[PDB]
Amino acid sequence: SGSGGNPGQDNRVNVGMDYKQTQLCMVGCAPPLGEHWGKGKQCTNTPVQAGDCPPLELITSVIQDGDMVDTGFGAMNFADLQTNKSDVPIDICGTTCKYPDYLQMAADPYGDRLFFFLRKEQMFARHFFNRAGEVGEPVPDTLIIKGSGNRTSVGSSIYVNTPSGSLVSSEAQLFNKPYWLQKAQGHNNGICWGNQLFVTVVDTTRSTNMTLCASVTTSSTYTNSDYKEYMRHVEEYDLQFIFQLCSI
Amino acid sequence: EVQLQQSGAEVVRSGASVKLSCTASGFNIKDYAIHWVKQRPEKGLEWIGAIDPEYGDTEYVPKFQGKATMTADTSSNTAYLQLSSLTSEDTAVYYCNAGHDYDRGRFPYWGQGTLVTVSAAKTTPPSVYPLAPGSAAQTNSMVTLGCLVKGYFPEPVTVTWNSGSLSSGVHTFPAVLQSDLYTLSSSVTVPSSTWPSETVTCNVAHPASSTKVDKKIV
Amino acid sequence: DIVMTQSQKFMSTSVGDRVSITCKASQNVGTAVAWYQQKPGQSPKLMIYFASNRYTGVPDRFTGSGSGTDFTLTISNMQSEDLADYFCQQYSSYPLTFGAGTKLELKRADAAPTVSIFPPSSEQLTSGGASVVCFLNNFYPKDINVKWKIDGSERQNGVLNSATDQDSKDSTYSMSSTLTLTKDEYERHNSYTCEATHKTSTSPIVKSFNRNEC
Amino acid sequence: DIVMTQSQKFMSTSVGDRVSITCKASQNVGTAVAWYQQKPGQSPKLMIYFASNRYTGVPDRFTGSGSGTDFTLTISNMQSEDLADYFCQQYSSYPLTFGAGTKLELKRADAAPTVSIFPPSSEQLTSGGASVVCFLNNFYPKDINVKWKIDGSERQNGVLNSATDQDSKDSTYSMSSTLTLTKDEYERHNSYTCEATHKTSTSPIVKSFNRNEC
Amino acid sequence: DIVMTQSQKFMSTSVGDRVSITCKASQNVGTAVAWYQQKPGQSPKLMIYFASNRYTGVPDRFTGSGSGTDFTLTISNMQSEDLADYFCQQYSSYPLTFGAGTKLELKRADAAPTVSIFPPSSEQLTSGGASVVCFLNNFYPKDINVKWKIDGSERQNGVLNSATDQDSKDSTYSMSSTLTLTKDEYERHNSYTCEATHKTSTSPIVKSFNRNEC
Repeated sequence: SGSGGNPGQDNRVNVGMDYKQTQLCMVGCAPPLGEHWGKGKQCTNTPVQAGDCPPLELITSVIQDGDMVDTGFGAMNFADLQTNKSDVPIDICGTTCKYPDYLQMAADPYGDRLFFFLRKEQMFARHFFNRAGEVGEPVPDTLIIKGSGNRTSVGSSIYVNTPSGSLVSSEAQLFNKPYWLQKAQGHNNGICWGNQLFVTVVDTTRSTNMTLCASVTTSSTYTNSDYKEYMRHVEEYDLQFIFQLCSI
Repeated sequence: EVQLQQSGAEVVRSGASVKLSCTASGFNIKDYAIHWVKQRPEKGLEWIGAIDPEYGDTEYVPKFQGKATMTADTSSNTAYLQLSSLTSEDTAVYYCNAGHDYDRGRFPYWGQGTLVTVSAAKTTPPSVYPLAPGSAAQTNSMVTLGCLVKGYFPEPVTVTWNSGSLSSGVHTFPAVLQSDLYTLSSSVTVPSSTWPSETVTCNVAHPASSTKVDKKIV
Repeated sequence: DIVMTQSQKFMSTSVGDRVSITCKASQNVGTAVAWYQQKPGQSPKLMIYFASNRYTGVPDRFTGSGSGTDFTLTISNMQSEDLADYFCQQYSSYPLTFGAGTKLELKRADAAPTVSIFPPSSEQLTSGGASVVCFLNNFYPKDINVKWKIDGSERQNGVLNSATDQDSKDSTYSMSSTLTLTKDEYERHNSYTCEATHKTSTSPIVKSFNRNEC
Repeated sequence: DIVMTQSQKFMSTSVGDRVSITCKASQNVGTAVAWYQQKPGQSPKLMIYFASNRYTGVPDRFTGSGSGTDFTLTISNMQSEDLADYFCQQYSSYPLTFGAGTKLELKRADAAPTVSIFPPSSEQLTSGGASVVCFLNNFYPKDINVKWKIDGSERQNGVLNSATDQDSKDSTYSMSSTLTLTKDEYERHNSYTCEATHKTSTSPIVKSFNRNEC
Repeated sequence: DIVMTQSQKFMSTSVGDRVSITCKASQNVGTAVAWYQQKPGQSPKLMIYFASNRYTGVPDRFTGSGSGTDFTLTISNMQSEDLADYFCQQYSSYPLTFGAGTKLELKRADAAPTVSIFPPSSEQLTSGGASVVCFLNNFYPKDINVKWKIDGSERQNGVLNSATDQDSKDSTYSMSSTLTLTKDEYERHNSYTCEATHKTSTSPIVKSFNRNEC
């Protein structure tokens, strides 16, 4: 429930959260394709600005090493679609979350991008809250009976929920076990054209962020000014392959 | 390109209602919070009420409840403010203000202003009189010319000279009320090589009565 | 009803100086205070809103400050275009209230007036009335006295004075004085004189005309 | 016990005008205030409840307002049917309390009273009693004083007064004053006088009779 | 605006003693109080911050204490290097404020002043001016009064005084008094006298000269 009426200059709060759990791995002789919603080419219909909702366009692109996976807010370009730099956490608010375009990579003729794929996504709604700022598209009059003496101002009706990856377990692991490409979904049955192989991996089950604390001084009592806190994360991989020689 | 046009000045007898209008504030899906402000020459600014198009919500001041009625037309348009039993304390300039999209505090977009005069008598047109120099005891350099506006009602009148041209060296004096009629004065200073070489004419526009044009001759 | 009390109704300063206008609230309103600028014959323009945030438009010259119950508008270095009224507004709770007017005037250097007298026009003398005007333009300071003389005798009745506010461009003042008589009384005297006494000169500036000679 | 204090017991106005009735609470009651209308010889009718919500029935002419401890009923333009009593009620906590009566009246115009004195009838004098009546009809405003004189001496004991409410047809008031004495005491004096003093005249209206002469 | 009020501007003590400086806040500031030390001709150095935590450095000789509105700096046993100014500062809310200066001085008392009067030099008399100086060196305490006499008459106008701070070596004070007159005025009198009255003697120390005799 809550809360009455405190819309003001800045209502931003320091909030932390855990993301949706996602495991996936793909293999192909061509880089994978990801899809995301971005500020679309202007414009469908015409003609005027400003501050209106930007047009949306589903952009298919190549997934590069370092691109962000979806979190709990979709695959979109937060740098363009959220101009306040404050609607999502700092690690995604200035980049783009890309989601794999399984449909397109499976429907391509040769199928050079999907030798195979494995995936496991899971999340639930942790908490709910509303956005501060002006409602660009207000609730129609037919759907709300206006009040109220007091109240009278329709509350912010822009709802978003924090995600949560729930439980991570060893039984849910996709890795540390071999996969044998018995049969490929596409026509390319595991042939590494160009003598190269693209292996895409997303693993959020080992996302633990280590906290480091270095002392600048050591006062007689405990003082927060004596310490600096740092964030550090690590990733350990071991790629093992077994190839078969073929002649043409 | 965000300006608000109102209804226009009106002279009303006591005991009659008047309806003021606004424009370009109040659209479908957008959203605005329209406010109305009263400006009395003695009390400064007074807030009237806040109306929201796309919902038609209404908030008033206990001082003006029963005096001011607010309406909003969702198509076009918006925002109509009407006052019932008009008295001498309602003679003021009313503004239609809209903070961009929402909220109270913000009035960055003001209306042009509408002057309402609640009094008896009737709209008397102005008498314009030229004010030319005397004989040949002046000459160079520079000459002052004037136009005297006497015996008109109500305020205001718009005094221009060379059809909008020449705005420097002009002086518009505030009106003085005597015998229930107003009196305005306006002066302009031009070089002696200008007058009477080229014509100098003053234009007096009175919205509730009539526009006048009078050229100045020796 | 939250009362907005501004310190002074008028405020003196000079070009380039720094001015601070105070606005005192009768209740705690946090930072829900806005400032407006209104020039004569125009509608008010928003300057600051949310205590210390400038609106799109307003130069960095203007700075707002304060919170709770004491709020201040500061104008760091001035221009002639800043001569207008300044209002503070509360929007913490209904009803919305404004502060009293505050006129900002410039202390710019003191010029002597320019005096021009005009006899009644031939057109007005056909209506049975006679108005003699006397313009006092571009003077400073405001303190000035006009004396009407009819055949050398001071005339008190029938004078109408209209003083202009400070000019937004050159910080000067203007004044119009109109002596309105009947045509019968106007034609019974010959000498008409308008005398302006001002601190910029120890002798009055005299402009006169004779009815017979003109 | 939350006390409901209404400003005035009576209120004057005319058709078409705007009336505002105030109701002051001795405690904060939020918006738990209701207004009622009661005409003479009828049961009260609900008008406004929850400070500013009109009940099914009530025209937009009536508007309620206020919160906390100050509440107001406003009648924007009037009709003759609105002349009645108006009560405010608190229902924030038990016990429920009401405000004092408030009569809304029409002013009409200023009449002088019509005074008629009547000695005791011959029939009543057979019962051993004597009543002298004095009718004051069709006066406005309500404020009026009647003085009884017996042989020029003011008589206080034995007077019964009955004031009429505002007439529904001409907005005037009436009053009856009856001095009841025993027949023995009535026959011991000669001069009986009824004097009415009203603001419409600076001298009292005197009606008198003598027992011997009549 | 939280006002920082320190008790005394000056404080006397000797090496080895214990000193306590008090700082009183106009509002509750919890423990957001810092202490600083400033020597003449140098920038201030932080001593204690967060009321009672010593900064990197800083000898255990200095101890801070207090909370809310009363704060204290204590120097348990002193050294010569501790003679300086001490400030307290609040950082609970903006704007940040500091306390008045507090000088810590040594009290090795007490010497009587040494008074030396000097007539104007022959070189200065060539410029048309005449300055008579009077040095009061190595006295304690600070309270001292200088009286100038010209031909026995006290002279008030034209005196310039410059008092020295406590000497870092012997804890004494010095003062210079200069009476500057025109050469014309100097040559019109004969007797010039500088009298110093100090608590170390019940009679003033008098130094004089005659213009004619010197």
